[PDB]
Amino acid sequence: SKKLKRVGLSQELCDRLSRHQILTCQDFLCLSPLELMKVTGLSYRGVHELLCMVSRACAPKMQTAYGIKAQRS
Amino acid sequence: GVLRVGLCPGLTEEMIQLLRSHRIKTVVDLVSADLEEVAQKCGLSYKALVALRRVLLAQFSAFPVNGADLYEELKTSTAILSTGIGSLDKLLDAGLYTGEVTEIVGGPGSGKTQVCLCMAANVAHGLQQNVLYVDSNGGLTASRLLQLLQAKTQDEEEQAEALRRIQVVHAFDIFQMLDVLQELRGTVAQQSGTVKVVVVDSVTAVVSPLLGGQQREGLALMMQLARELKTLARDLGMAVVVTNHITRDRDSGRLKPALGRSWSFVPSTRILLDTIGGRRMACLAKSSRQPTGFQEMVDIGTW
Amino acid sequence: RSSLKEIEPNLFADEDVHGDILEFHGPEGTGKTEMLYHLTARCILPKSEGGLEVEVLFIDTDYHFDMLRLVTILEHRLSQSSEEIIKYCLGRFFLVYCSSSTHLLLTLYSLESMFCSHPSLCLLILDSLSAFYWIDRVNGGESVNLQESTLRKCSQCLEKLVNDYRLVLFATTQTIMQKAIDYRPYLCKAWQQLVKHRMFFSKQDSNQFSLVSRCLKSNSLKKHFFIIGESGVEFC
Amino acid sequence: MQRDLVSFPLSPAVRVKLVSAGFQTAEELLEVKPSELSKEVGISKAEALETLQIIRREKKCTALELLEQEHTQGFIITFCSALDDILGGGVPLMKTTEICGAPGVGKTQLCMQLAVDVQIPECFGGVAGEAVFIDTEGSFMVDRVVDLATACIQHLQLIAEKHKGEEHRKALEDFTLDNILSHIYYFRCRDYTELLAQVYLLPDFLSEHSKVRLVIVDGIAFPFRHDLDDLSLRTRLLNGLAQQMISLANNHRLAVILTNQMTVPALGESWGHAATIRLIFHWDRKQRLATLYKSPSQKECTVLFQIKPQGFRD
Ligand SMILES: Nc1ncnc2c1ncn2[C@@H]1O[C@H](COP(=O)(O)OP(=O)(O)NP(=O)(O)O)[C@@H](O)[C@H]1O
Ligand SMILES: Nc1ncnc2c1ncn2[C@@H]1O[C@H](COP(=O)(O)OP(=O)(O)NP(=O)(O)O)[C@@H](O)[C@H]1O
Ligand SMILES: Nc1ncnc2c1ncn2[C@@H]1O[C@H](COP(=O)(O)OP(=O)(O)O)[C@@H](O)[C@H]1O
Ligand SMILES: [Mg+2]
Ligand SMILES: [Mg+2]
Repeated sequence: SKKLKRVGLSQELCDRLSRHQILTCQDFLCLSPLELMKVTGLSYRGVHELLCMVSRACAPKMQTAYGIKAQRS
Repeated sequence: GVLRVGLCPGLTEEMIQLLRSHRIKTVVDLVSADLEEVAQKCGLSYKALVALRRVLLAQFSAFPVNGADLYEELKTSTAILSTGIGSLDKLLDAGLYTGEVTEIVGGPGSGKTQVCLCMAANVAHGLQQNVLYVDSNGGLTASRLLQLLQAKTQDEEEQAEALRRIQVVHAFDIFQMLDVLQELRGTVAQQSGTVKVVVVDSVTAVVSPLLGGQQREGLALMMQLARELKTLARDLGMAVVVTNHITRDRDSGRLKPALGRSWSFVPSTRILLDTIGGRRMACLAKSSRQPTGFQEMVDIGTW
Repeated sequence: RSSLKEIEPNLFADEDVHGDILEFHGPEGTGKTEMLYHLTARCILPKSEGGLEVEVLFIDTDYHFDMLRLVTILEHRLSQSSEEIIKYCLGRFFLVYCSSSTHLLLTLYSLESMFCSHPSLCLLILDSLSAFYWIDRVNGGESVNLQESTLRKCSQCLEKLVNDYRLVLFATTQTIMQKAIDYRPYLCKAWQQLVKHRMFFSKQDSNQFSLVSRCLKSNSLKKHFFIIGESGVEFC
Repeated sequence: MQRDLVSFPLSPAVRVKLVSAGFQTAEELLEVKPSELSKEVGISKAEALETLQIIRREKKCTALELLEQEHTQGFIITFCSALDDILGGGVPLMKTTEICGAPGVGKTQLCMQLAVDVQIPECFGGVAGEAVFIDTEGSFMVDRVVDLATACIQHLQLIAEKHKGEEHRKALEDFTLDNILSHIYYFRCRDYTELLAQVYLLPDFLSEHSKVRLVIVDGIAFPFRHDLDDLSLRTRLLNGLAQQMISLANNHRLAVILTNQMTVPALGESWGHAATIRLIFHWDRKQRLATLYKSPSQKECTVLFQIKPQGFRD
C-alpha cells in the first residue's frame, strides 16, 4: 500500500532499496531481516530499526476492548 | 588477523606502519609475501622478519598432532554418554559420543526434543555432568525434565540437583545462538564441573529464517553456526547435540534433513526419528562408525 | 615415492607419483571420508601387513575425523591386532585442525617445516576444502577475487607443497550446490587447475557405493563400485 | 577465543570491508578506536561506532530455576478441567501454543476465553495479566467476550465464598467487566504485511505494557493463505514469524496462541515445528474433541470440551 518514500526512510536508503525493486511496505516486510542487511545496507538491529519503522507505518492501531464496546454504544 | 602491537613479542608499532606501507596489513600477508624483498625495501633486518615470520606461524598456525598421541589422549578423553534410552543407545553404539555434533532429524512431534531432554536428564543425573540446553523452539519444559528425572530417581533432592546441572539458555535468532556458543566457549577456555553436553533445539529454528532469496549470508551464518558447534564439540571435547527438522526432497520426493545440502555435511552422526502414540523409529541417517539404515524402535513412555 | 596405482590399485587401474592432486566430490555419507581412511590405512599400515608404511597428514578442516573409526578400520586390516601395532600404525598418522581458511592458510605455510623433517610423509588429506566456502564467499562481498582470495592463496601454497615434496593431495569437497555425474564447480579456478583426477561419490539406495573417477588430462570416465564395511572400503 | 566477524550482526558492507582490511575476529576490533577504525577500514564514523558497539555488547538460568519460574508463573487456565489437565494446568507461559482445527470448531472461542482467563488474579490461580488479541479473520466479537467475562466473574465469586474468606474477595475487587475489556488489546490485522508489521512492533508494545501475559494471533492462516500465492515466500515468512513469537513469549514471559485451519494443519510441513504446543480441535459425532497433537510435556491424548454459553467448559 504505502510507498517507502513516505514511511520515513532516507533518500540514500530509499535509493538503495530502489535498485533492488523495493518500493512498498509489503515488499520491504516480505524480505527477512537478514536479506535486508544487504539490500538496505546497515546491520541487524539497524534493519530492525527500519523494520520497526516500516512496520510503524503499516500496523493496526491498538484498540482496547473497552473502547470497542464504547464505540459500539 | 591484523598486524598490531601485542600480536607477537618484539613487534613494534613503528615497523607495523612500515609493513602497511607495502600493502602488508595481515598475518597471512606477512607470511605469504617474500620477506627478502620487503627487508631490503623497508630497511627492516632480514633476520628480524624471519624471526617475526616464525613466531607468527607458531602462534596462528595449528600444529600437527601425532596419531599415537591423539589415540592415547582420546582413549581417556572421549566418553560414550548414554542417552537413557536403551533402545537408542543400541543404535548409537552404546550412546552419544563426545567431540561429535549429533543431529536428531525428525518431523513435528517426532520426539526430537524428548530424546534431547532424556540425553540432558541422564547426563545431569546418571553421569553428574552439567548440560547446556540451548533451546530455540521453546521445546524444553522444566516439568518434563523433572518428570524424566522422577522416573529415574525418587529422591527429592537428587532431582533438584540434576536439574541444577542443566543450564537452559534461550536463543531465538542466529546471532543470539552464536553469542551463546561463543560465550560458552570462552567459559570453557577460562576454567566446578564444566559443560559436557550442549543441546541445540533446534538449529533449523534459527537458521531457516536466514535461508531464502539470492543472499548467501544465511549459508555463511549456518556454516559459522556449524563451525561454532564443531569447535565446541571437537576442540572442547563435549557431546554437542543438535535438532533438525525434516523436509521432503523437491526432486526425489524423499525425506532429507532440512537447511539445504550445505548443512547435510555438518553433523558427524545423524539420527532420523519418524513415527511408525509414543513409539518411534530411530534410523541412523548418517554415521561415521555404523552402517546407515539400521532402525530400532524407540518408545517415549518407557523413558 | 609410491605410484598412485601402488596406493589403491582399484581406483587407479591405469599407470597414474611425484605431485598428483586429486579431488573427492559427492554428497554426505557417500564414502568420501571413508575412502580417505582406506587411503590412510594402506599408507600407515606396515609393509608386513600390506600397507605402504608411509606417513599421512590429515587436514581436518571439517572437524569430522573419527579417530576411533580409523582405529576400527586399522585393527580389522591387521592380521594380528595389538595395542602396540595400532600405536605404531597411528604413529605415522598426523592430524591438523583448521578452523578457518586463514587458519588453514597459515597452517599450510607452517607445514613446510614438517615436510622438510618428515620425508616419508607422502599422502596429504584436506577434508574438506569446501568447509569455508560460504564463510569466504560472503566475507568477500560481490568481488570474486575477495571471496576466493584466501582459498586461492591456499591452492598456490598447496601446489607448492605438493610439487616440492612430491606429495599426493586427496583434498575432498562437498556437493554444496545443485546440478549445472552431478558436479557443479564452485571453488577458485586456482584450485580447479590443480585437480588431475576428480572422483564423484554417489550412494545407491544400501551399503554399496559407486565412485566415478575422471582423469582431467585425458577426460576418461571409469565407474568404480565399493562397499563400506567394518574393514573400511572393499571394491566390487 | 576468537569470534569470527561473520558470527556478529554487523553490516554486510562493513563486514566485507573489515575482512578486506584483514580484520576477521572480534578481538582484533576490540583494541581499535572508533575513529581510527574508520581510517583503517573506510567505513563511516557511525558505522565504525556501531561496529565496535556490536562486538563489545556480545540469562543462563538452570533448569531448577526454570522449574520454579514455571511453577510461579502459572498456566493460563482454559476454564475446562479436561483441557487444562492435558496441558499441565492450562496454556503454558514462555511458550507457543497452536490451536489447529476445521472452521466452526471453536478456535476463536478458546482465544476469547483465554483473554479473560489471563486477567484472573494470581490469588485465584491466574496470572493476573493482560491479553493481546491480534485478530486476522475478524472473528473477535466483543459482545461474546462480555458474556465470557461476566461468566468468569460469576464463577470466581462462587469460589469466593465457599472458602468463607474475604482475602480472595479482595482480589476480585478489580476483576470487574471494565478492567477485563480494558486489558484486551485488539489488533485487527487485515493483510499478512499488516500482521507481520504488528509482530515486529510487538516487542516494543509489550515493553510499554509489561502486564501483557497472552498474545493471540487468530489466525496465522488467513493472512498467509490469501493474497499470497508464493509458497516459497510463505514458508519463509511463517518460519521467520515462528521465531518472533517464541522469542516474544519467552523474553516477555507470556503465552502465544496461534490458530490454523485444517487442510493435517495447513501452512506447510515446516510450520509443524513452529509451535511448541499443538492442539487440534476437531469433531466426532456432533461432539467437540480436543486432541493434543504435539507437546514436549504431555503425551498425545484427546479430551472432551463443550462450548456452552457460559464459555469454554468441560
Ligand atoms: N511426559 C510424556 N510422556 C509421554 N509422551 C510424551 C510426554 N511428553 C511428550 N510426549 C510425546 O512427545 C511428543 C512430542 O515430542 P517432541 O520431542 O516435542 O517432538 P519434537 O520433534 O521435538 N517436536 P518439535 O518441537 O517440532 O521438535 C508428543 O506428541 C507426545 O507423544
Ligand atoms: N563400520 C561401518 N560398517 C559399515 N558401514 C559403515 C561403517 N562406518 C561407516 N559406514 C558407512 O560409511 C559411510 C561413509 O561415511 P563418510 O565417509 O563419513 O561419508 P562422507 O562422504 O565423508 N560424508 P561427509 O562427512 O560430509 O564427508 C557412512 O555414511 C556409513 O553409512
Ligand atoms: N453463544 C454461543 N452458543 C453456542 N455456540 C456457540 C456460541 N458462540 C460460538 N459458538 C460455537 O463456537 C464455534 C466458534 O468457532 P470459531 O473458532 O469462533 O470460528 P472458526 O472455527 O471459523 O474460527 C461455532 O462453531 C459455534 O457453533
Ligand atoms: Mg521440539
Ligand atoms: Mg566425511
